[PDB]
Amino acid sequence: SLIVSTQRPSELSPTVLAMCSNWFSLRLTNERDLQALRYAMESGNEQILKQISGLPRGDAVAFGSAFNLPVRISINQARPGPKSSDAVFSEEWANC
Amino acid sequence: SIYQGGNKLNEDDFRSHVYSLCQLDNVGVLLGAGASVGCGGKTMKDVWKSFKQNYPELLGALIDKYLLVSQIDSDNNLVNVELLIDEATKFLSVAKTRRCEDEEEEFRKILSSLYKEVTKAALLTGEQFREKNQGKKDAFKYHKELISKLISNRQPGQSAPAIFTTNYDLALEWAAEDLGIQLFNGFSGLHTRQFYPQNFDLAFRNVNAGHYHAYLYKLHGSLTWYQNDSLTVNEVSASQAYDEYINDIINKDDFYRGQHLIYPGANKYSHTIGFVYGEMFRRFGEFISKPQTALFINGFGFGDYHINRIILGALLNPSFHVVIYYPELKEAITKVSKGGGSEAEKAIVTLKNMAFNQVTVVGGGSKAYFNSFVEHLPYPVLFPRDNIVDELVEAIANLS
Amino acid sequence: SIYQGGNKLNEDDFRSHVYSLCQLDNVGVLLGAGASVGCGGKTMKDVWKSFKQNYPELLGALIDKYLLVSQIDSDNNLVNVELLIDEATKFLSVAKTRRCEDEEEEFRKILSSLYKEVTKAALLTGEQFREKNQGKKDAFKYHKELISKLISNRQPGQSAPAIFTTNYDLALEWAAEDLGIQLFNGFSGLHTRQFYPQNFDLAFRNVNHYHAYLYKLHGSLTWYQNDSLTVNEVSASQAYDEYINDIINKDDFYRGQHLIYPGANKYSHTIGFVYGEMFRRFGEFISKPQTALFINGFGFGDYHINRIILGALLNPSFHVVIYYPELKEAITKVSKGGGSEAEKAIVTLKNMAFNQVTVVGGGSKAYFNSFVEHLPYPVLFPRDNIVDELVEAIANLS
Amino acid sequence: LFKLTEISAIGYVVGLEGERIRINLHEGLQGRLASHRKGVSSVTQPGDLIGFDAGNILVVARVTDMAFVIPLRQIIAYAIGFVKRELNGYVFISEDWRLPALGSSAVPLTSDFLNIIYSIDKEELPKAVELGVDSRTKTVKIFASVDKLLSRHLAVLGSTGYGKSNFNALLTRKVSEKYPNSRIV
Amino acid sequence: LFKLTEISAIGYVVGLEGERIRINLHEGLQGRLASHRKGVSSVTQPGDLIGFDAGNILVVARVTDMAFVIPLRQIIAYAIGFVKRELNGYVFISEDWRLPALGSSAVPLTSDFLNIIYSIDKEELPKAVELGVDSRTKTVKIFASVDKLLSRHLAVLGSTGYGKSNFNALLTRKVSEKYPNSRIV
Ligand SMILES: NC(=O)c1ccc[n+]([C@H]2O[C@H](COP(=O)([O-])OP(=O)(O)OC[C@H]3O[C@@H](n4cnc5c(N)ncnc54)[C@H](O)[C@H]3O)[C@H](O)[C@H]2O)c1
Ligand SMILES: NC(=O)c1ccc[n+]([C@H]2O[C@H](COP(=O)([O-])OP(=O)(O)OC[C@H]3O[C@@H](n4cnc5c(N)ncnc54)[C@H](O)[C@H]3O)[C@H](O)[C@H]2O)c1
Ligand SMILES: Nc1ncnc2c1ncn2[C@@H]1O[C@H](COP(=O)(O)OP(=O)(O)O)[C@@H](O)[C@H]1O
Ligand SMILES: Nc1ncnc2c1ncn2[C@@H]1O[C@H](COP(=O)(O)OP(=O)(O)O)[C@@H](O)[C@H]1O
Ligand SMILES: [Mg+2]
Ligand SMILES: [Mg+2]
Repeated sequence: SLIVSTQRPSELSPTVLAMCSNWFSLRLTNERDLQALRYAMESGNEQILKQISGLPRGDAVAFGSAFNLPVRISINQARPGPKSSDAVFSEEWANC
Repeated sequence: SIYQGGNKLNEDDFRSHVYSLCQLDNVGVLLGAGASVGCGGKTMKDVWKSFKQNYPELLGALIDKYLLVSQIDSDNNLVNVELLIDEATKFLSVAKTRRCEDEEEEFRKILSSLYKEVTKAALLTGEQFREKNQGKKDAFKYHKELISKLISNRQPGQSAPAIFTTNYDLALEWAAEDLGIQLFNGFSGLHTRQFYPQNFDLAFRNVNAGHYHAYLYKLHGSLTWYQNDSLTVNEVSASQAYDEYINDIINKDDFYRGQHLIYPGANKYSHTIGFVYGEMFRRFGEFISKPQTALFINGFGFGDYHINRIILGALLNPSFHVVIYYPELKEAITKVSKGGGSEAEKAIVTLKNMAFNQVTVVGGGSKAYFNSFVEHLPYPVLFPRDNIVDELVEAIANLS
Repeated sequence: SIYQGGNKLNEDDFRSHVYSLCQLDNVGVLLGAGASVGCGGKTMKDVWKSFKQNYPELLGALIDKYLLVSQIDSDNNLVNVELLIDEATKFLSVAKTRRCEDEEEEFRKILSSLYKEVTKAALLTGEQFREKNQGKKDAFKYHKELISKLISNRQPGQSAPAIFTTNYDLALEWAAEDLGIQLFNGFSGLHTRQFYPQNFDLAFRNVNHYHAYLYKLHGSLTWYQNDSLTVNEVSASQAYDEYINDIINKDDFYRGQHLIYPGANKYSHTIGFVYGEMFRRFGEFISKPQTALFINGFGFGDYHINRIILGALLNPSFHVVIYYPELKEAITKVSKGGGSEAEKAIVTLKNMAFNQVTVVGGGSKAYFNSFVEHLPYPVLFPRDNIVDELVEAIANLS
Repeated sequence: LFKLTEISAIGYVVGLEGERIRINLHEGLQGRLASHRKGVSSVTQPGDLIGFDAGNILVVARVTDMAFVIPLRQIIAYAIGFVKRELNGYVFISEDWRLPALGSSAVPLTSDFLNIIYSIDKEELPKAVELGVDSRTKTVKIFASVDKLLSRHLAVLGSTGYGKSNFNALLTRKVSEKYPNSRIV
Repeated sequence: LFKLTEISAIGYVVGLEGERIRINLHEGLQGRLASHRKGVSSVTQPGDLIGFDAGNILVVARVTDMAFVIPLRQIIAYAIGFVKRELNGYVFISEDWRLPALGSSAVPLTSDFLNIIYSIDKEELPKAVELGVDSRTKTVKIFASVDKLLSRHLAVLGSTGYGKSNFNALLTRKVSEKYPNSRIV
């Protein structure tokens, strides 16, 4: 079993994305990036796709065989998490 | 043991079928004499046993002279008590009209014992019959559940449930009074109650826009109905009846009021007493003939003929569904195979062997009792299974 | 500290819950005698404490001879005032109608002393009970905020706030007059003020947000019965001129039916009308669906209020909030064994398995001052008060 | 005394056409908040969930419209499923081929019935790990069975700067602390 | 003398068709221009901003349409976010799952409320870089953060003879002066 992470779903084969039975979709803002999710499954689910444009930072939309009905979830914050960030310019330029 | 036209099916299918039938336009429930044993009642066979054990002298004279009761049935305990009082009253009436003084002294003493024995098996509480708030005891726990389950599953624009019965006991009224629901029996007024045959067509509505009402029909009278010196039927309370005539019957050993009572189907030859039973039968036949009726039967021993005839005649309807409870299927089939059982056994076995999916008969002995029948009915989703009202009342009563 | 159905709550959940209840269809407030302690008022215990030392010789008669008040309650300071006032009035009426001059003269001193003691604490400014613009001072700055908060939080097209009280002070009217808000107490007219029960069904309109309903359950210092069998109301200055200055500074109690406060003289056919109307209005108000009520400063020594409040929770949409400071001591005293009936009632209602009851305790977090801040402002509510500068500029230039 | 429904009715169905449902409210509601024995709930805003009392089942609908007819208020909703009781609990079926009748009441949904909708089997609860809470109410807890998540492929999408690596770390670390004998590369 | 609202009203909500808000203007020409204590504002062209009062929040919307139905007049708009108090001031959020209720009132937004819409998170002032003023009104000053603007790459586009070099020179010189120890090529 595989887990696929990307920010450009358009750069994937129709076969590779359709194999999944679950789809955790976070905020996405682009016309060309929203057709793949719609085309992955046939009709009967439209009310959950219009929210994705204006989601906040932290929440997510999940639907699939692991849910009886689609759920909009607020994910926790794991501690400790990954690295905070890379180098920041102001501190290095202002060490003196 | 659930049978559908000569087959077998398990409990899950039966529950699904019951849930499906519990959402039709019309719903009716029929209760017999066996449903009152959970409070302290008795069945007619026990009544006959008590009669033949307590008063032995009159039994001998009831066979040789008048030849009204057969010798064989008395041993097998298949005596129809309800149809003996009618013949006794006819004999007494003709003897009195002919003015035969010596003949009355026997028929006026054999009816006192019968009414003494019959009444004592219907009080259902013994000496505690004249008191107040008799519906809060644990004996009547199931009747409230039955009434609530039947009432609380009707969508708007559908008829209120109808309950038929045969017993002349005071159990359903006591159970329904505690819930706070009013039942319709056709009688109106307080200081003078009279029967109104056109009163079965009224409901309740709110002036602003509660809707808690259910009908009740009794096919064999009740302990608190009587005929006065005039020609009219009247109804009183339990305390008043106990003060007037029940105590006199139960204690005084030389008391016979006469044709003052109304139970059970006793004096049907009088034209002012049959006007109730006629309307009862009319409404029963009109109800079971409706296009989309759904019916339940329990506690009914099939000892009559007209009710069975009416049911069978109504069975030739494409949209009539019936469910029957009979906890004697196997012991009856064993007798049927050899030479055939009694008339009730023959009737039930000849009805069951019909090749229809409409009829359904349930067996299993003690598994088909009233107690098990109570919870087979569905239960509302929003019905509160919590203790709130009974605790707030206790908290209020603690304030002082 | 905070309990709701047996659990415990935090500050933010309490604040959010309070905000949500203020947007309901019906709102209500019940303020007790504690609300006036912050501006000069006194608690019921303090009145008896002062009366014990001011008038010591009369204490023996009330216990030894007539047997109205007992011993242990007096020692513990758990005695009422209204009940003994009523009993004394009844005794004096019987003595007067029986022609017993020996005992009749005794009750006049008792009633005069009691009424003087009550009045000397009823006032909130002392000698300035007759001057003008008493709402301009600083001690009445929280009632103004309560009124403004409870008025501004209503969507257009809704009802108006309702206020219930169990006091006989003049703080609320004095605060409401300064803002420019009219309160309907049920009376009408100026030269002859009269009580009409139908005046509580009135409202204002513009011919081309102003009004609230105030129900008093113990009368006031400005209500009295004249010779005509109709109750009348006067101003504070007129009351001081007529029948208020005499009790404090003189020894004269010849008016056994003139006064109307507090909750006494209920055996008359004219006084019981007002009490009955107010109590019926309060009882029938909280039977409406979608209702919310707050309770503050009111000790639960009244049987009928407790009974009706406990019986009103049977409805599916009744919500209450109670502020009771001395909460832990009540639990400690009832677990070990002790306390009065009020502690028993508050404990037996706190442990309920209901989500419609909230109890707030503490020492100073449950006072009247902190009750106002739990109520919010609208985002658009003006606060930059600059019109006062224009007012003083207008006044200075004359 | 005793009322059939422990929750206060709000409106009544006035008209039906099949696929959509029309509801009018009583004249005493303007504050868009309805109270019950548990707490306070919102009913009028779009995207919320309401219900109706019909026989021995409960129907769930979703609010889409709020348009004017003291005037009257109109609500249009569509059905998504129903709730049934079998032995001692509650089951949520995902078919909506049944509709209520005229004159039926519209009722809000409490937190107890909202937990059941977003729930799974009891025996699968011990082998599940939490993910978070609902966003409209911030009170329901959502679980997930690892048996069904890690069976087929799982797809995670999201733009730059909105928390996908955090979700990846949270999901991957929990299984490791749960089943010591597993392989992830 | 007691005034609940010191800012004048314009209209009221009549319809909510999903994500759309319908508004009816009041009688007279006061719905075209409004005046308050600070100055003169207006709502007359698509692309303006209006607010809805809902208690603890102030929903901010953008208008798109305007037409006749003296007949009745209507306005359609869409939502952006809401404004609320935190400690002693206000905070702007850009989440648009919230809508007002029926019957509210719409008021114009003053200059004191356009400032908070276009401000920073109260801590990035020491690294603030000034660019210019907004075009629609010319009252709000725009800033930017050094740690977040010139951290990754950046794009300056446009046709010929329209001012690319001016922006380049302004940004470079302003960045150079803030810290005298920066390298640019
Ligand atoms: N011509 C008439 O008008 C007339 C006269 C007499 C009787 N009847 C009618 O009433 C009669 C009923 O009385 P019955 O004495 O014949 O017996 P029954 O029909 O009341 O009961 C059937 C059997 O059930 C047993 N039983 C015990 N507890 C039970 C429970 N909890 N649930 C179910 N069954 C239970 C009873 O002991 C046994 O009689 C017949 O049904 C019918 O004839 C009509
Ligand atoms: N005229 C009468 O009928 C009469 C006579 C005596 C008592 N009472 C009253 O006594 C009881 C009601 O209580 P009450 O309020 O009327 O008087 P009360 O003295 O019983 O209650 C006042 C309470 O408020 C608390 N408190 C004190 N300062 C406070 C503050 N700053 N903020 C908040 N709470 C504060 C006090 O600890 C406590 O006494 C009976 O229910 C009521 O009848 C009436
Ligand atoms: N659900 C969340 N709860 C709290 N903070 C979150 C959440 N999701 C993301 N963040 C925060 O967002 C910031 C950037 O998220 P990050 O995981 O780096 O995004 P990405 O992986 O898309 O680059 C970090 O501060 C991170 O902690
Ligand atoms: N923000 C501005 N305000 C006023 N004038 C401007 C602005 N930006 C550019 N200009 C004008 O544009 C001219 C510079 O154009 P320039 O950027 O050299 O053209 P190109 O984009 O072809 O390099 C200057 O004369 C200046 O007056
Ligand atoms: Mg990452
Ligand atoms: Mg260039």
